[PDB]
Amino acid sequence: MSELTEEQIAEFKDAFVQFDKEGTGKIATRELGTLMRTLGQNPTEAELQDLIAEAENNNNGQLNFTEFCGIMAKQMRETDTEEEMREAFKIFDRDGDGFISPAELRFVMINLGEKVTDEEIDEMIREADFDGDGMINYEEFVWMISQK
Ligand SMILES: [Ca+2]
Ligand SMILES: [Ca+2]
Repeated sequence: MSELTEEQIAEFKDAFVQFDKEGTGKIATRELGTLMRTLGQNPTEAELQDLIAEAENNNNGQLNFTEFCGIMAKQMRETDTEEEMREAFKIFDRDGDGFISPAELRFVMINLGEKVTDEEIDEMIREADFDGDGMINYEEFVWMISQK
């Protein structure tokens, strides 16, 4: 609840209880990675053991919803931001040439679940297509989603 909305808050909140349900809102750090994953951020084996032994050095071994909520919050940046971004851009491209052509953009955004019309497609492309290419570049695409 550092600076979240409420929906996400209700999320790890619901995940937290469903893991405890014993009259003590404190889950074992050894099972912390599970929640952060169920949330959106996937922790690495290494970072897990460090924060785990960490709590065991004072918090006995289990963590409270406060410290956790504080953690999921700080985890909203360990994704290297652009790293996860480039990952998605690649998904639409399909090839990985650095630019998503109409066929690549529509085919992926439509196959996932968004039934977009060609007209809307030409709109997004043209707006970000600064290089004036028949394709969107990571820079152009990322820009578009950074507002729209
Ligand atoms: Ca491509
Ligand atoms: Ca372009």
